[PDB]
Amino acid sequence: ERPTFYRQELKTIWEVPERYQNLSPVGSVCAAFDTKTGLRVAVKKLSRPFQSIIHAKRTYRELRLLKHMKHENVIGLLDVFTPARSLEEFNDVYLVTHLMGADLNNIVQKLTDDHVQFLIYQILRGLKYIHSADIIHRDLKPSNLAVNEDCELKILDFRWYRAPEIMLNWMHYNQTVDIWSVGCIMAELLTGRTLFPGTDHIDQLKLILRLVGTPGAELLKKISSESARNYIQSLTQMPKMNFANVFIGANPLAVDLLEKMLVLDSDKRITAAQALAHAYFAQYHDPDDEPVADPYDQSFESRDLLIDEWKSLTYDEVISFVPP
Repeated sequence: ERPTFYRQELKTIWEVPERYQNLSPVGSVCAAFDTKTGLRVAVKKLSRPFQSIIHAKRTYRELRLLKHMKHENVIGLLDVFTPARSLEEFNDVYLVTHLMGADLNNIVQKLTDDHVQFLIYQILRGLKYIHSADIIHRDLKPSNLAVNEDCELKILDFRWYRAPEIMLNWMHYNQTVDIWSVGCIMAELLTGRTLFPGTDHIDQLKLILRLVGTPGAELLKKISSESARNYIQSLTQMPKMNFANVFIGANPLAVDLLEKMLVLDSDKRITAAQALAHAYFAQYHDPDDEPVADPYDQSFESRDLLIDEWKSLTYDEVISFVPP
């Protein structure tokens, strides 16, 4: 049976099941109390969800993704509703997720090594799942990582932390773009400072290469553009620094892990699954409690449909939603 909804203004009018109380603003988002569960939640009212073909497809994309994610370290979907009673009336979409405490920016007085391990382990646990569904986050950074009091972490959403190959539009990449990002995050947790605080994309790459070294003949062989090759090999040859002397006093196993994540060639970069079995995580790792995802069907991405069809497909997804 359909809940009872009530209506309220806070620019626009919000129409939500009565189980959600004390909406205070934070599309646009309100913090809410979910009376059914006692949880504090975030209710997002999508703005303009079907204004165009692009809006519609993005609406469908976000809803499908959030429905797929079912993992402790990844934001999932608590509820999705519409005030509409039919496809005819369907104009509004609300998403309900866990209201998350801080993010990792708020946390950045250093963190102990034990606590760095705990945070990074959880990110890698979430990333192993996301990547096992063939999804690449692409923009992992402190503001996309929320923690509660217990300091339990969830990945949300989906340029100091971007892999150089994602930064530079290179088609030679894989899911370990996210692993570069984790390396930058982990480093900043150990030292209190941004690893690569570039001013523009050039300054950023110069800071990266200063630490990792200019590409070696082997990586140069994977570069298909002559102007790109000529560009690279014209730069002054930086040799790979030793990380120990950049992360002084850090746990030697953290430093070793950093050297494996912060590798320019992504075919050689450590993966989320490999990183979880690294000794640095010995107190937290458990290979029977690092679950993987169902395969995630992104064929919709290649389709060009009418507005009314993306709208209908979205409505289908609302209707079939099953809560946790």
